[PDB]
Amino acid sequence: GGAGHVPEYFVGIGTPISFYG
Repeated sequence: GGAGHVPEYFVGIGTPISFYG
C-alpha cells in the first residue's frame, strides 16, 4: 500500500514496497 499495516508484497519485482489497511 503506502502506510498500511499489512505488506502489499504480492509481486516479484520491487513495485510493492508499502503496506495497506
